[PDB]
Amino acid sequence: ADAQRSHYTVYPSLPHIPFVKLLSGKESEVNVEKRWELYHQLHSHFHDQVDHIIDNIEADLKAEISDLLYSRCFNTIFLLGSDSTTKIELKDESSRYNVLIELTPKESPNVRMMLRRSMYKLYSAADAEENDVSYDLSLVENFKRLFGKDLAMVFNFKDVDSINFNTLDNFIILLKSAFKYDHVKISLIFNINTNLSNIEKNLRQSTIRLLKRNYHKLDVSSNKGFKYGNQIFQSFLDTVDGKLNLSDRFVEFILSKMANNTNHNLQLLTKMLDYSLMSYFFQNAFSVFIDPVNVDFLNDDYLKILSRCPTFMFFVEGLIKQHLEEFFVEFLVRENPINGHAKFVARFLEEELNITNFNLIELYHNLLIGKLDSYLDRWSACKEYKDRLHFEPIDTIFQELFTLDNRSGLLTQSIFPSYKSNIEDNLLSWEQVLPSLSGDLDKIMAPVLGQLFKLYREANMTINIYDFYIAFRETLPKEEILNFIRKDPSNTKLLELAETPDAFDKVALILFMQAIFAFENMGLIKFQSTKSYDLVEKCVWRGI
Amino acid sequence: VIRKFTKKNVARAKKKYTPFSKRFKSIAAIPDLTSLPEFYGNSRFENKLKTTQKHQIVETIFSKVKKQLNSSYLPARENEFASIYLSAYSAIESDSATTIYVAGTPGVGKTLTVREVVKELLSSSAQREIPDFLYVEINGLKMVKPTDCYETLWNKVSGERLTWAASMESLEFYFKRVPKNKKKTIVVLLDELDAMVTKSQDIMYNFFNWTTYENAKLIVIAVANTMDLPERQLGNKITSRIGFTRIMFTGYTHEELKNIIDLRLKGLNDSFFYVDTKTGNAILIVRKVRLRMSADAIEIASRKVASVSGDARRALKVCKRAAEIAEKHYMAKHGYGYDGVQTVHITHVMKALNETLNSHVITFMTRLSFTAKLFIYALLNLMKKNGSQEQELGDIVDEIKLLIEVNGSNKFVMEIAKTLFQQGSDNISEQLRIISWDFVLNQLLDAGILFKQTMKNDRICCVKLNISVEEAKRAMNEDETLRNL
Amino acid sequence: INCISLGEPSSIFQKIFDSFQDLNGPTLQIKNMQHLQKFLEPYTTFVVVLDEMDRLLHANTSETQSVRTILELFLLAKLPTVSFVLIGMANSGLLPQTIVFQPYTAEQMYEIVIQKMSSLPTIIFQPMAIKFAAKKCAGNTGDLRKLFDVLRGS
DNA sequence: TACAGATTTTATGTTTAGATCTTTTATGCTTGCTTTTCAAA
DNA sequence: TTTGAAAAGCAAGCATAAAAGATCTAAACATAAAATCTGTA
Ligand SMILES: Nc1ncnc2c1ncn2[C@@H]1O[C@H](COP(=O)(O)OP(=O)(O)OP(=O)(O)O)[C@@H](O)[C@H]1O
Ligand SMILES: [Mg+2]
Repeated sequence: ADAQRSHYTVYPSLPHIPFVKLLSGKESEVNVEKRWELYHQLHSHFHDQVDHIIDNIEADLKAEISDLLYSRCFNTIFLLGSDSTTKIELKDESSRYNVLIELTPKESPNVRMMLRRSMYKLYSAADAEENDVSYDLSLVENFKRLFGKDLAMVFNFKDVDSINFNTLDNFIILLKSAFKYDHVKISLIFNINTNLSNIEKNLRQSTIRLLKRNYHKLDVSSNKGFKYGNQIFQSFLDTVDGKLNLSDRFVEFILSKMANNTNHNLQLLTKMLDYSLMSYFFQNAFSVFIDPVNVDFLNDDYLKILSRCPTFMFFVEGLIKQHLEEFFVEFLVRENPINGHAKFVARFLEEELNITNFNLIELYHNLLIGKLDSYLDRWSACKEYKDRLHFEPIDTIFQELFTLDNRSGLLTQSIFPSYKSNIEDNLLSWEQVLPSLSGDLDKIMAPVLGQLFKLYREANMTINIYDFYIAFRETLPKEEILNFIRKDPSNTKLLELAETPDAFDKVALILFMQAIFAFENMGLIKFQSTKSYDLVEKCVWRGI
Repeated sequence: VIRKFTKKNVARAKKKYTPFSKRFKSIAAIPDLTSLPEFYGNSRFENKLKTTQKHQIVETIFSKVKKQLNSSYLPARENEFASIYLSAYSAIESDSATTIYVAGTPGVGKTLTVREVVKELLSSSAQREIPDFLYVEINGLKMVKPTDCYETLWNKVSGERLTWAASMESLEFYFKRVPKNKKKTIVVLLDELDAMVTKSQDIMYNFFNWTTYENAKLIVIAVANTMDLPERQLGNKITSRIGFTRIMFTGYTHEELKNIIDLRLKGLNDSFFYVDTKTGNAILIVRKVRLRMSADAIEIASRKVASVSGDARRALKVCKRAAEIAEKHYMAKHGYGYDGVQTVHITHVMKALNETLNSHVITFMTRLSFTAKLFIYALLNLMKKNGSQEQELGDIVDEIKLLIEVNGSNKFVMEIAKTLFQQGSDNISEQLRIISWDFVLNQLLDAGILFKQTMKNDRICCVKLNISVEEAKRAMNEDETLRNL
Repeated sequence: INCISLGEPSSIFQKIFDSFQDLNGPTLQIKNMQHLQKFLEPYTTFVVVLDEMDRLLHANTSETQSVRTILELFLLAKLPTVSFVLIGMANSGLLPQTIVFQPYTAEQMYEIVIQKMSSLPTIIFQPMAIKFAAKKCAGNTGDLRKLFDVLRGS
């Protein structure tokens, strides 16, 4: 059986678009094709700019590393927030070999392995750039005699917050011994994600005094001045402009979710924006009308669900209190210049005022909610432009079919679910997951996991499993269990076990042991003793 | 191409890899292997240890006794000899395959008896009453690798040199598939059988399973040190194949040991030599000097050796040591050099038996310095006080300091205290350890008197006596200062 | 094939090939049971008798790689459109058919001894002596080898 | 036939990942005596 | 407004779970000389 293997390959026996028909199965297939294509132009237009921004991030970071590296002690560079993925490159400078040696905590079990891997990388690079040797520091001593050139070593310590600090300290003390050779210069790069003082108090003070002779600091992290986030979101604003507008609650959802992630908040922002765009082009049938040439494709269903807008509600209530298709197709030309205004106040903000430590997503949120003035009343340098930069948003009509909003709770179920809360809620309120359609037994008795969880939730530190099984029995009804267990005359073993006077307790024990080891696999319950199996401890509590 | 490491001292032998199953294309293609020029045994180093003798060495009156009592030169083993010889002769004459298990303590004549059996069997084969056979000797303690026996035996059979695995399938093919008429009988002595025991036990199974093959014509004579070896270390298959019959070589009685020593001392005891009084050289038939070694001395040595081990090596060595003590006294008395009655008396035999019994440990502890004795006294005091067999070194330091500072009124302590804590010197401050503390600690560790655990904190590190406590007590109260306090 | 006298358990397929392919033809190198499975397609029933297959487990490793050879041999003797049977002797629904050889009794030992000695013209044994030896060799796990050693020593 | 070169066999060294067992220390239940905060007079 | 009394707290005892590590061993990774194969000349 394939169920008892570890891994197996299946080739299924085969005998084109994942988008479905909307408007209760009345959407035409050409609208499905247009939705697929138009989603792909919006997605490609977003990710082209995302790719250029990402290559700009690596290019500028490589430029500043090369600047900080080349302008009798180590040249030390502390890279804060590194989350190391950079491919550092060095100069092709004559009469001196420049070798980059990268070391990880997996490659660092002791000092001897660090030195051996470093000298093997050094000899491999020096042979590839242009008899066997010992992989120790004497290769650094005789480097000019074997290759005729000076040596510039740059050590890239990847993930210093994972390396053993005694081993790293002793390796740095070992590398200090190469300072008596005139042909050697050494650079050290420490990739830090916690703090400088954290590594400062895990190293001895003599090593700290050694590193203090020539050291520089540089911030690497993606939230450095927000300018790499502010590009990407603006790229989304360069993609969706004139087509859809962002909701304020969706933008503050972006703000809260990016505030919860340290090292990688750019890709989380891209993932949330992509999933919102996927949800829009999968759910709304009006996304064909984003292209302005589909305005002849209106039907009765489109106008029937078009009239159910709060903006159209307020508009027709105002026009009734005062005194459809042509009204709809002419009002699709306005540009909604909030994105252009946001880009204008951004380029005004670092054009001459030299204010660069702002979040454009915060600015766009406060511009959406109408509280922009409270946002730029913080810097105390832009007091003279409270009317130059003032904007009032205009609530347009039927824009709620053309929008990206977070109110259905789909983003917080698909991207950031309350995982364990969902598990315990489906355990406890099971009628919610299971349909309410063994006809006489399914109405009366719960599934065994849900009933066992409801008895589990109302218990103490230690649950005695025999008394807990008795509490599980008293919830079950004996009569319809004995009736339903006799409802299959093909299996005679079940009938003769039902005829036994201890049938009900036995069947309840079958269900109880199966459900207990289901909870033990899921992690809800724990046997504290390896033997005996007479008591259990609860592990998890609902609503934490 | 750059290597991650180098092996610059690899020495590989010229051993082929193709086994004997692929030499010929068929079973019928194999010739009679007894006619092949390389099969069945068909030294260059003996001249390397030759020199030119330009002196004349002196062999004295006891020189012939000491040379003759060596192990290089079969009275008491005649039932074991008859059993091994009759089983092996029946196995040779019927063209059978047979295991003979022989076990015993060291020096009871196992290897000697099996070698005498195979010499009489080869002499019997030379008279054309049993078919000719090849004798192979494999000693498990003379192998570097246990699998080298596979290398050895096949090299004795074919004359080829293969690696051990290919030799193993070569031996399997030879013993099972080749018919009897194309083969020769092989008698293998496996000596030190326990040395050929591995975790897989494949060598044991193979060597005893080839004796269960119909075509093999293999006689394996296995020599063990215990009789319960196949039950203790080997599986039930190998124990079943070895068999129920097992020949035990008991330790020699003192009659048998006396017969062995008298057999080596026939022609020399109660004999006359011509002895030069100018140099000392003696010739078996200038003075006519009679040589005796007394039978009471031999019987005392034989009884002692028979009760302790029953070992012929020890009986011969005790007699040779007694003769060497007598010959040393003889050369001291007559002033002879290394160019009417002389007797190996019973006193030399008692000296030879007592020189391995005299307990130098107490003498060594008696002839130590005062600091080492003070250390041992302090350790014994701590074992008396807190009743523990392991004492921390800081406790020993503190109780040495207490022993100095309490019995100060002893005149020896007033003489020694400045030496112990300042090395007899002003401008040397008072020391936390005594002078030569680490020296006497390492010295007692070198002798095996002490055991020290491996800790880096010198105060909480434990020290235990490896020697018995009573001999340390008698060595300590032999000392006049330490027994006074 | 006696499994203990092989250097490794991984080469036994090769030795099966070395038991079956003629020396005049080409000698392919068999790495695993896939190559032998390819070799046995154009054929004539192939019978192997593996003695001490129990030594086809590996003393190192764990559960998984210890059975690595016997399971691949069992799959090769169970797949369709080959003629490869597998008799395995070891010491004490694709599962192999199990036969348990039993330890002999005294009367079975007596009948084996009389049948083996029936070729001899004169029996040098009194039959009561053979019965006494057989009944002392008929313990909880009594083998015929012990009876042979006892009689030969007699 | 043979031979230069490629591949295999046998043999060993290097480094990492994990198992097992031992010793010493945290921990968790039991039992007896002391405080103390909230359900009734 | 008191009262008291069951819930909470503290410490000694002691069996036991567990952390730390000493010792080792398998498995991946690595190299290498001699033998064997192999595709042509
Ligand atoms: N019966 C004997 N007669 C004469 N000399 C004997 C006799 N038995 C032993 N020896 C002497 O003792 C020596 C050692 O005996 P041998 O090598 O046979 O011992 P062993 O029992 O095989 O011991 P080990 O177990 O140490 O190998 C012999 O070489 C010989 O000098
Ligand atoms: Mg011997």
